[PDB]
Amino acid sequence: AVKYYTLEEIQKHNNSKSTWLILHHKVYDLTKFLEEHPGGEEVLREQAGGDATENFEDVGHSTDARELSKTFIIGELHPDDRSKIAK
Ligand code: HEM
Ligand SMILES: [Ca+2]
Ligand SMILES: [Ca+2]
Repeated sequence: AVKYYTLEEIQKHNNSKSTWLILHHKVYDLTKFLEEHPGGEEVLREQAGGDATENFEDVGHSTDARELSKTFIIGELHPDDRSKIAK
């Protein structure tokens, strides 16, 4: 039962009212979480509305962090956009 969002739509969620990003083709709503994120707000704000896979993977987030991330998944990138965005 995967819920899809287009890249066009995701790009709209780029601000303090609603911040989404993409990690490995999934869509995360970090609007609230970014106020708590141990890595700070601005790394996430810079990524809002787009893919942040590379950045996320480079840090070496802990297994508890990676598990926490799953709680913010709201859907996945629409199939029509999956050539634009690397998994
Ligand atoms: C939903 C996704 C995310 C969650 C739940 C999350 C969670 C956390 C947590 C709990 C830590 C503390 C260390 C650890 O446990 O690994 C952390 C640190 C960090 N995160 Fe994230 N993170 C997320 C996304 C990101 C993204 C997308 C970026 C980059 C654009 C990022 C950059 C950082 C950095 C730079 C730090 C290390 C801060 C330091 O101690 O210097 N995080 N994150
Ligand atoms: Ca805070
Ligand atoms: Ca703030």
